[PDB]
Amino acid sequence: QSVTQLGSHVSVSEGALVLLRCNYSSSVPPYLFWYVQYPNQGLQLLLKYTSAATLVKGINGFEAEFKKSETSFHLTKPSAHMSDAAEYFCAVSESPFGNEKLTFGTGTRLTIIPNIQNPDPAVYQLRDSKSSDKSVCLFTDFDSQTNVSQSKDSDVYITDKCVLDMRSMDFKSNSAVAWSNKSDFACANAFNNSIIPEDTF
Amino acid sequence: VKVTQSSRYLVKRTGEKVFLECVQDMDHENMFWYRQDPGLGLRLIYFSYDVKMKEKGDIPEGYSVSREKKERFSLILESASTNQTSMYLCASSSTGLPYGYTFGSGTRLTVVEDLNKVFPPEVAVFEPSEAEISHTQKATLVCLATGFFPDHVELSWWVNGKEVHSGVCTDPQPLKEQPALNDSRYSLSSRLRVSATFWQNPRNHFRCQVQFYGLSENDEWTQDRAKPVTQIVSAEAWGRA
Repeated sequence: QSVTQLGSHVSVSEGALVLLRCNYSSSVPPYLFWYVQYPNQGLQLLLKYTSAATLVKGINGFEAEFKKSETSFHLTKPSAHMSDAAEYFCAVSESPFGNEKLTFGTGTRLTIIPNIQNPDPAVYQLRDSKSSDKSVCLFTDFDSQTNVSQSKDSDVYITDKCVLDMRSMDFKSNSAVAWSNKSDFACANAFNNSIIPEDTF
Repeated sequence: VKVTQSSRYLVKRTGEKVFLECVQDMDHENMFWYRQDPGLGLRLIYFSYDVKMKEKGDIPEGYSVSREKKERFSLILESASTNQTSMYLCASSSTGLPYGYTFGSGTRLTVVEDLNKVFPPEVAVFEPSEAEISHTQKATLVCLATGFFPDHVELSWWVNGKEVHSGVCTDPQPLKEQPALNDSRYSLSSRLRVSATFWQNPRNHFRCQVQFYGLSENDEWTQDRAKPVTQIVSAEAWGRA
Protein backbone atom coordinates (compact mmCIF):
# COMPACT_ATOMS: atom_id res chain seq x y z
CA GLN A 1 0.00 0.00 0.00
CA SER A 2 3.05 2.37 0.45
CA VAL A 3 6.89 2.42 0.68
CA THR A 4 9.71 4.91 1.27
CA GLN A 5 13.50 4.71 1.15
CA LEU A 6 15.18 7.47 3.15
CA GLY A 7 18.45 8.39 1.48
CA SER A 8 18.50 8.16 -2.28
CA HIS A 9 22.35 8.13 -2.56
CA VAL A 10 24.74 6.16 -0.23
CA SER A 11 28.53 6.27 -0.73
CA VAL A 12 30.63 3.90 1.47
CA SER A 13 34.18 2.64 1.55
CA GLU A 14 35.15 -0.77 0.33
CA GLY A 15 34.69 -3.18 3.23
CA ALA A 16 32.55 -0.78 5.22
CA LEU A 17 28.99 -1.48 6.33
CA VAL A 18 26.08 -1.16 3.87
CA LEU A 19 22.65 0.03 5.16
CA LEU A 20 19.79 0.94 2.77
CA ARG A 21 16.62 2.11 4.47
CA CYS A 22 13.13 0.83 3.82
CA ASN A 23 9.88 1.45 5.72
CA TYR A 24 6.34 0.60 4.64
CA SER A 25 2.62 1.12 5.26
CA SER A 26 -0.07 -1.29 4.52
CA SER A 27 -3.74 -1.60 5.45
CA VAL A 28 -3.34 -5.36 4.85
CA PRO A 29 -0.74 -7.95 5.90
CA PRO A 30 2.42 -6.85 4.10
CA TYR A 31 5.09 -8.75 2.16
CA LEU A 32 8.43 -7.21 1.17
CA PHE A 33 11.15 -7.63 -1.42
CA TRP A 34 14.39 -6.00 -2.44
CA TYR A 35 15.52 -5.60 -6.01
CA VAL A 36 18.89 -4.49 -7.47
CA GLN A 37 19.56 -2.79 -10.81
CA TYR A 38 22.91 -2.54 -12.59
CA PRO A 39 24.01 -1.01 -15.88
CA ASN A 40 22.05 -4.15 -17.05
CA GLN A 41 18.74 -2.44 -17.52
CA GLY A 42 16.27 -4.64 -15.65
CA LEU A 43 15.75 -5.14 -11.95
CA GLN A 44 16.49 -8.42 -10.22
CA LEU A 45 15.28 -10.09 -6.99
CA LEU A 46 17.89 -9.58 -4.27
CA LEU A 47 15.69 -11.05 -1.55
CA LYS A 48 12.17 -11.63 -0.31
CA TYR A 49 10.17 -13.39 2.32
CA THR A 50 7.54 -15.89 3.23
CA SER A 51 6.81 -15.54 6.95
CA ALA A 52 8.97 -18.54 7.78
CA ALA A 53 11.33 -16.12 9.58
CA THR A 54 12.25 -12.58 10.35
CA LEU A 55 15.97 -12.28 9.51
CA VAL A 56 16.28 -12.97 5.77
CA LYS A 57 19.41 -13.66 3.73
CA GLY A 58 19.51 -12.48 0.13
CA ILE A 59 21.89 -12.93 -2.80
CA ASN A 60 25.29 -11.21 -3.02
CA GLY A 61 25.90 -11.44 0.73
CA PHE A 62 22.92 -9.19 1.79
CA GLU A 63 20.46 -9.31 4.70
CA ALA A 64 17.26 -7.66 5.99
CA GLU A 65 15.20 -7.97 9.15
CA PHE A 66 11.44 -7.66 8.98
CA LYS A 67 10.78 -5.58 12.14
CA LYS A 68 6.96 -5.28 12.20
CA SER A 69 7.22 -3.31 15.40
CA GLU A 70 9.17 -0.68 13.42
CA THR A 71 7.34 -0.97 10.10
CA SER A 72 10.83 -1.53 8.44
CA PHE A 73 12.79 -3.96 6.26
CA HIS A 74 16.25 -2.38 6.12
CA LEU A 75 18.81 -3.97 3.84
CA THR A 76 22.39 -4.64 5.14
CA LYS A 77 25.65 -6.31 4.26
CA PRO A 78 28.53 -6.27 6.74
CA SER A 79 31.27 -5.44 4.30
CA ALA A 80 30.94 -3.64 1.00
CA HIS A 81 32.30 -4.98 -2.23
CA MET A 82 32.95 -3.00 -5.38
CA SER A 83 30.40 -4.97 -7.35
CA ASP A 84 27.69 -3.98 -4.90
CA ALA A 85 27.67 -0.61 -6.67
CA ALA A 86 24.20 -0.48 -8.03
CA GLU A 87 20.72 0.80 -7.56
CA TYR A 88 18.43 -0.90 -4.97
CA PHE A 89 14.59 -0.96 -4.61
CA CYS A 90 12.41 -1.97 -1.75
CA ALA A 91 8.91 -3.20 -2.65
CA VAL A 92 5.69 -4.15 -0.86
CA SER A 93 2.86 -6.45 -2.11
CA GLU A 94 -0.47 -7.78 -0.96
CA SER A 95 0.48 -11.24 -2.31
CA PRO A 96 3.00 -13.35 -0.41
CA PHE A 97 4.68 -14.26 -3.70
CA GLY A 98 4.70 -10.66 -5.04
CA ASN A 99 2.42 -11.73 -7.88
CA GLU A 100 -0.14 -8.95 -7.56
CA LYS A 101 0.92 -5.35 -7.89
CA LEU A 102 4.08 -4.24 -6.13
CA THR A 103 4.58 -0.73 -5.02
CA PHE A 104 8.20 0.35 -5.29
CA GLY A 105 10.21 2.86 -3.33
CA THR A 106 12.15 5.79 -4.83
CA GLY A 107 15.34 3.69 -4.84
CA THR A 108 18.77 4.18 -3.34
CA ARG A 109 21.87 4.49 -5.57
CA LEU A 110 24.80 2.82 -3.76
CA THR A 111 28.34 4.03 -4.46
CA ILE A 112 31.39 2.22 -3.10
CA ILE A 113 34.58 4.17 -2.65
CA PRO A 114 37.73 2.24 -3.48
CA ASN A 115 40.58 1.94 -0.96
CA ILE A 116 43.70 3.19 -2.73
CA GLN A 117 46.63 1.79 -0.81
CA ASN A 118 49.85 3.20 -2.35
CA PRO A 119 48.64 6.23 -4.25
CA ASP A 120 50.96 8.18 -6.49
CA PRO A 121 48.96 10.79 -8.30
CA ALA A 122 50.19 11.99 -11.68
CA VAL A 123 48.86 14.01 -14.67
CA TYR A 124 49.77 12.59 -18.10
CA GLN A 125 49.19 14.03 -21.56
CA LEU A 126 48.10 11.59 -24.22
CA ARG A 127 47.38 11.97 -27.92
CA ASP A 128 46.55 9.87 -30.86
CA SER A 129 49.53 11.12 -32.84
CA LYS A 130 47.27 11.02 -35.96
CA SER A 131 44.34 12.71 -34.27
CA SER A 132 44.67 16.14 -35.95
CA ASP A 133 45.06 19.01 -33.37
CA LYS A 134 43.52 16.93 -30.60
CA SER A 135 45.03 15.41 -27.41
CA VAL A 136 43.83 14.64 -23.81
CA CYS A 137 44.92 14.89 -20.16
CA LEU A 138 44.70 12.01 -17.69
CA PHE A 139 44.77 12.65 -13.95
CA THR A 140 45.13 9.18 -12.31
CA ASP A 141 46.36 7.17 -9.26
CA PHE A 142 44.99 9.55 -6.64
CA ASP A 143 43.75 8.45 -3.19
CA SER A 144 40.01 8.22 -2.73
CA GLN A 145 40.27 11.41 -0.54
CA THR A 146 40.72 13.49 -3.73
CA ASN A 147 37.80 15.16 -5.66
CA VAL A 148 37.80 16.77 -9.18
CA SER A 149 36.11 20.19 -9.66
CA GLN A 150 34.03 21.42 -12.60
CA SER A 151 35.71 23.57 -15.29
CA LYS A 152 35.87 27.38 -15.33
CA ASP A 153 36.50 27.81 -19.09
CA SER A 154 34.04 27.43 -22.01
CA ASP A 155 36.54 25.28 -23.95
CA VAL A 156 37.86 23.20 -21.03
CA TYR A 157 35.89 19.97 -20.45
CA ILE A 158 36.61 17.82 -17.34
CA THR A 159 35.07 14.45 -16.33
CA ASP A 160 34.51 13.15 -12.79
CA LYS A 161 36.69 10.41 -11.25
CA CYS A 162 36.00 6.79 -12.19
CA VAL A 163 37.58 3.56 -10.85
CA LEU A 164 39.05 0.64 -12.80
CA ASP A 165 40.11 -2.85 -11.58
CA MET A 166 42.88 -4.86 -13.28
CA ARG A 167 41.83 -8.06 -11.51
CA SER A 168 44.85 -9.95 -12.89
CA MET A 169 47.01 -7.58 -10.76
CA ASP A 170 44.79 -7.02 -7.70
CA PHE A 171 45.14 -3.37 -8.68
CA LYS A 172 42.57 -0.57 -8.58
CA SER A 173 43.09 3.04 -9.79
CA ASN A 174 40.95 6.19 -9.97
CA SER A 175 41.16 8.39 -13.04
CA ALA A 176 39.70 11.56 -14.52
CA VAL A 177 39.90 12.99 -18.03
CA ALA A 178 40.23 16.63 -19.21
CA TRP A 179 40.53 18.29 -22.63
CA SER A 180 40.13 21.51 -24.60
CA ASN A 181 40.07 22.71 -28.23
CA LYS A 182 41.81 25.93 -27.15
CA SER A 183 45.41 25.39 -28.30
CA ASP A 184 46.62 27.84 -25.59
CA PHE A 185 46.02 25.23 -22.86
CA ALA A 186 48.11 22.36 -21.51
CA CYS A 187 47.69 19.58 -19.00
CA ALA A 188 50.02 21.48 -16.64
CA ASN A 189 47.06 23.67 -15.65
CA ALA A 190 43.71 21.98 -16.17
CA PHE A 191 43.09 20.53 -12.72
CA ASN A 192 43.58 23.24 -10.03
CA ASN A 193 41.44 22.13 -7.12
CA SER A 194 41.83 19.58 -4.35
CA ILE A 195 45.21 18.83 -6.03
CA ILE A 196 48.39 17.71 -4.16
CA PRO A 197 52.02 19.03 -4.15
CA GLU A 198 53.20 15.45 -4.83
CA ASP A 199 52.06 15.24 -8.52
CA THR A 200 54.19 13.87 -11.40
CA PHE A 201 54.12 15.57 -14.82
CA VAL B 1 11.01 -17.36 -19.19
CA LYS B 2 11.58 -14.09 -21.03
CA VAL B 3 9.77 -10.80 -20.96
CA THR B 4 10.86 -8.95 -24.02
CA GLN B 5 10.13 -5.36 -24.97
CA SER B 6 10.10 -4.43 -28.64
CA SER B 7 12.94 -1.94 -28.47
CA ARG B 8 15.85 -1.02 -26.13
CA TYR B 9 16.10 2.69 -26.97
CA LEU B 10 13.82 5.01 -28.93
CA VAL B 11 13.87 8.63 -30.08
CA LYS B 12 10.63 10.61 -30.68
CA ARG B 13 9.33 14.19 -31.15
CA THR B 14 7.05 16.46 -29.11
CA GLY B 15 3.30 16.17 -29.79
CA GLU B 16 3.64 12.73 -31.29
CA LYS B 17 1.62 9.64 -30.34
CA VAL B 18 3.95 6.72 -29.43
CA PHE B 19 3.57 2.92 -29.09
CA LEU B 20 5.60 0.38 -26.99
CA GLU B 21 5.28 -3.40 -26.95
CA CYS B 22 5.90 -6.13 -24.43
CA VAL B 23 5.77 -9.88 -24.90
CA GLN B 24 5.91 -12.89 -22.58
CA ASP B 25 6.28 -16.61 -23.08
CA MET B 26 4.86 -17.65 -19.70
CA ASP B 27 1.05 -17.55 -20.26
CA HIS B 28 0.96 -14.81 -17.59
CA GLU B 29 -2.31 -13.06 -16.64
CA ASN B 30 -0.61 -10.00 -15.31
CA MET B 31 1.35 -7.36 -17.15
CA PHE B 32 2.52 -4.02 -15.78
CA TRP B 33 4.02 -0.94 -17.43
CA TYR B 34 6.19 1.22 -15.14
CA ARG B 35 8.53 4.10 -15.73
CA GLN B 36 11.69 4.93 -13.89
CA ASP B 37 13.10 8.35 -13.19
CA PRO B 38 15.86 9.73 -11.02
CA GLY B 39 14.83 10.21 -7.37
CA LEU B 40 11.26 8.92 -8.13
CA GLY B 41 12.07 5.19 -8.31
CA LEU B 42 9.48 3.10 -10.14
CA ARG B 43 6.03 4.29 -10.76
CA LEU B 44 3.17 2.20 -12.08
CA ILE B 45 1.51 3.73 -15.13
CA TYR B 46 -1.03 1.03 -16.03
CA PHE B 47 -1.63 -2.68 -15.45
CA SER B 48 -3.66 -5.63 -16.81
CA TYR B 49 -4.83 -8.72 -14.82
CA ASP B 50 -6.24 -10.51 -17.90
CA VAL B 51 -6.68 -10.36 -21.68
CA LYS B 52 -8.74 -7.33 -22.74
CA MET B 53 -8.47 -5.86 -19.20
CA LYS B 54 -6.83 -2.71 -17.77
CA GLU B 55 -6.68 -0.60 -14.61
CA LYS B 56 -4.97 2.74 -14.05
CA GLY B 57 -1.75 2.88 -12.04
CA ASP B 58 -0.45 5.55 -9.69
CA ILE B 59 0.31 7.85 -12.68
CA PRO B 60 -1.88 6.97 -15.72
CA GLU B 61 -2.06 10.56 -16.97
CA GLY B 62 -1.19 11.15 -20.63
CA TYR B 63 -1.06 7.41 -21.13
CA SER B 64 -3.35 4.90 -22.72
CA VAL B 65 -2.89 1.18 -22.68
CA SER B 66 -4.01 -1.90 -24.56
CA ARG B 67 -4.08 -5.67 -23.82
CA GLU B 68 -5.38 -7.60 -26.81
CA LYS B 69 -3.84 -11.06 -26.70
CA LYS B 70 -2.74 -12.69 -23.44
CA GLU B 71 0.96 -12.62 -24.30
CA ARG B 72 1.37 -8.85 -25.15
CA PHE B 73 0.68 -5.49 -23.48
CA SER B 74 1.06 -2.15 -25.21
CA LEU B 75 1.75 1.30 -23.86
CA ILE B 76 0.68 4.32 -25.81
CA LEU B 77 1.73 7.88 -25.11
CA GLU B 78 -1.12 10.19 -25.95
CA SER B 79 1.15 13.05 -27.01
CA ALA B 80 4.88 13.05 -26.22
CA SER B 81 6.50 15.80 -24.21
CA THR B 82 9.83 16.05 -22.39
CA ASN B 83 8.31 14.95 -19.04
CA GLN B 84 7.50 11.57 -20.64
CA THR B 85 11.21 11.04 -21.43
CA SER B 86 12.06 8.12 -19.23
CA MET B 87 13.04 4.50 -18.83
CA TYR B 88 10.00 2.32 -19.53
CA LEU B 89 9.82 -0.96 -17.75
CA CYS B 90 7.45 -3.83 -18.54
CA ALA B 91 6.81 -6.71 -16.19
CA SER B 92 4.62 -9.80 -16.11
CA SER B 93 3.52 -12.27 -13.45
CA SER B 94 1.00 -15.05 -12.86
CA THR B 95 -1.61 -15.16 -10.19
CA GLY B 96 -1.19 -18.88 -9.44
CA LEU B 97 2.57 -19.42 -9.86
CA PRO B 98 4.64 -18.48 -6.77
CA TYR B 99 7.33 -16.62 -8.59
CA GLY B 100 6.45 -12.93 -8.52
CA TYR B 101 7.41 -10.59 -11.29
CA THR B 102 9.61 -11.04 -14.19
CA PHE B 103 10.88 -7.76 -15.60
CA GLY B 104 11.96 -7.09 -19.10
CA SER B 105 15.06 -4.99 -19.68
CA GLY B 106 13.52 -1.69 -20.63
CA THR B 107 13.32 0.93 -23.32
CA ARG B 108 14.70 4.44 -22.96
CA LEU B 109 12.49 7.01 -24.63
CA THR B 110 13.80 10.51 -25.07
CA VAL B 111 11.48 13.19 -26.51
CA VAL B 112 12.64 16.45 -28.04
CA GLU B 113 11.03 19.52 -29.58
CA ASP B 114 13.17 19.68 -32.74
CA LEU B 115 14.36 16.60 -34.66
CA ASN B 116 17.38 18.27 -36.33
CA LYS B 117 19.01 18.25 -32.86
CA VAL B 118 20.03 14.52 -32.97
CA PHE B 119 23.61 13.51 -33.82
CA PRO B 120 25.89 10.50 -33.71
CA PRO B 121 29.11 10.50 -31.70
CA GLU B 122 32.60 10.85 -33.24
CA VAL B 123 35.01 8.55 -31.50
CA ALA B 124 38.74 8.71 -30.72
CA VAL B 125 41.35 6.71 -28.86
CA PHE B 126 44.38 8.35 -27.29
CA GLU B 127 47.54 6.46 -26.69
CA PRO B 128 49.25 5.91 -23.41
CA SER B 129 51.67 8.53 -22.11
CA GLU B 130 55.22 7.19 -22.21
CA ALA B 131 55.52 9.00 -18.86
CA GLU B 132 52.93 6.72 -17.35
CA ILE B 133 54.66 3.71 -18.78
CA SER B 134 58.01 4.86 -17.46
CA HIS B 135 56.72 5.80 -14.04
CA THR B 136 54.18 3.02 -13.40
CA GLN B 137 54.79 0.33 -16.04
CA LYS B 138 51.07 0.43 -16.97
CA ALA B 139 49.45 1.88 -20.01
CA THR B 140 46.13 3.66 -20.05
CA LEU B 141 44.41 4.24 -23.33
CA VAL B 142 41.62 6.80 -23.31
CA CYS B 143 38.50 6.60 -25.46
CA LEU B 144 36.46 9.68 -26.22
CA ALA B 145 33.00 10.09 -27.70
CA THR B 146 31.72 13.54 -28.69
CA GLY B 147 28.93 15.35 -30.46
CA PHE B 148 26.07 12.99 -29.64
CA PHE B 149 22.38 13.39 -29.05
CA PRO B 150 20.43 12.13 -27.39
CA ASP B 151 22.23 10.57 -24.42
CA HIS B 152 22.05 7.09 -26.03
CA VAL B 153 25.51 5.40 -26.16
CA GLU B 154 27.08 2.08 -25.07
CA LEU B 155 30.83 2.02 -25.18
CA SER B 156 32.90 -1.17 -25.05
CA TRP B 157 36.56 -2.15 -25.42
CA TRP B 158 37.79 -5.18 -27.35
CA VAL B 159 41.34 -6.54 -27.06
CA ASN B 160 42.26 -8.75 -30.01
CA GLY B 161 38.62 -8.92 -31.13
CA LYS B 162 37.47 -10.13 -27.70
CA GLU B 163 35.45 -7.92 -25.31
CA VAL B 164 37.13 -7.02 -21.99
CA HIS B 165 35.60 -6.25 -18.60
CA SER B 166 38.94 -5.88 -16.75
CA GLY B 167 41.14 -2.75 -16.47
CA VAL B 168 38.12 -0.70 -17.79
CA CYS B 169 35.92 2.18 -16.52
CA THR B 170 33.60 4.70 -18.15
CA ASP B 171 31.95 7.92 -17.00
CA PRO B 172 28.76 6.94 -15.12
CA GLN B 173 27.23 9.97 -16.80
CA PRO B 174 28.03 12.15 -19.83
CA LEU B 175 28.63 15.93 -19.70
CA LYS B 176 27.25 18.95 -21.55
CA GLU B 177 29.51 20.37 -24.28
CA GLN B 178 27.53 23.65 -24.22
CA PRO B 179 25.78 23.65 -20.76
CA ALA B 180 23.68 26.80 -21.27
CA LEU B 181 21.91 25.43 -24.37
CA ASN B 182 18.60 23.76 -23.62
CA ASP B 183 19.35 20.85 -25.97
CA SER B 184 23.20 20.76 -25.69
CA ARG B 185 25.15 17.83 -27.13
CA TYR B 186 26.97 15.32 -24.92
CA SER B 187 30.41 13.83 -24.34
CA LEU B 188 31.52 10.58 -22.63
CA SER B 189 34.98 9.15 -21.85
CA SER B 190 36.31 5.72 -21.11
CA ARG B 191 39.57 4.21 -19.89
CA LEU B 192 41.30 0.93 -20.61
CA ARG B 193 44.50 0.16 -18.72
CA VAL B 194 46.91 -2.70 -19.35
CA SER B 195 50.43 -3.72 -18.37
CA ALA B 196 53.03 -1.75 -20.28
CA THR B 197 54.36 -5.05 -21.72
CA PHE B 198 51.00 -5.87 -23.30
CA TRP B 199 50.82 -2.37 -24.81
CA GLN B 200 54.31 -2.91 -26.10
CA ASN B 201 53.38 -5.91 -28.17
CA PRO B 202 52.29 -4.82 -31.67
CA ARG B 203 50.47 -8.11 -32.11
CA ASN B 204 47.82 -6.71 -29.74
CA HIS B 205 44.77 -4.84 -31.11
CA PHE B 206 42.76 -2.44 -28.96
CA ARG B 207 39.41 -1.18 -30.32
CA CYS B 208 37.07 1.30 -28.68
CA GLN B 209 33.52 0.43 -29.73
CA VAL B 210 30.65 2.86 -29.20
CA GLN B 211 27.11 1.80 -30.00
CA PHE B 212 24.67 4.66 -30.61
CA TYR B 213 20.85 4.51 -30.74
CA GLY B 214 19.30 7.26 -32.77
CA LEU B 215 16.65 7.36 -35.50
CA SER B 216 15.08 4.35 -37.15
CA GLU B 217 14.67 3.68 -40.84
CA ASN B 218 11.00 4.90 -40.62
CA ASP B 219 11.79 8.48 -39.45
CA GLU B 220 12.38 11.28 -41.98
CA TRP B 221 14.63 14.19 -42.65
CA THR B 222 16.44 16.01 -45.47
CA GLN B 223 19.24 17.77 -43.67
CA ASP B 224 22.50 17.46 -45.62
CA ARG B 225 23.93 15.32 -42.75
CA ALA B 226 23.73 11.51 -42.75
CA LYS B 227 20.59 10.15 -41.10
CA PRO B 228 21.68 9.74 -37.45
CA VAL B 229 20.48 6.20 -37.15
CA THR B 230 21.44 3.44 -34.77
CA GLN B 231 25.02 2.49 -35.54
CA ILE B 232 28.36 1.42 -34.05
CA VAL B 233 31.14 4.02 -34.25
CA SER B 234 34.55 2.61 -33.28
CA ALA B 235 38.18 3.64 -33.06
CA GLU B 236 41.29 1.46 -33.10
CA ALA B 237 44.90 1.15 -31.86
CA TRP B 238 47.87 -1.25 -32.24
CA GLY B 239 50.40 -2.22 -29.53
CA ARG B 240 53.78 -0.48 -29.70
CA ALA B 241 57.57 -0.94 -29.65
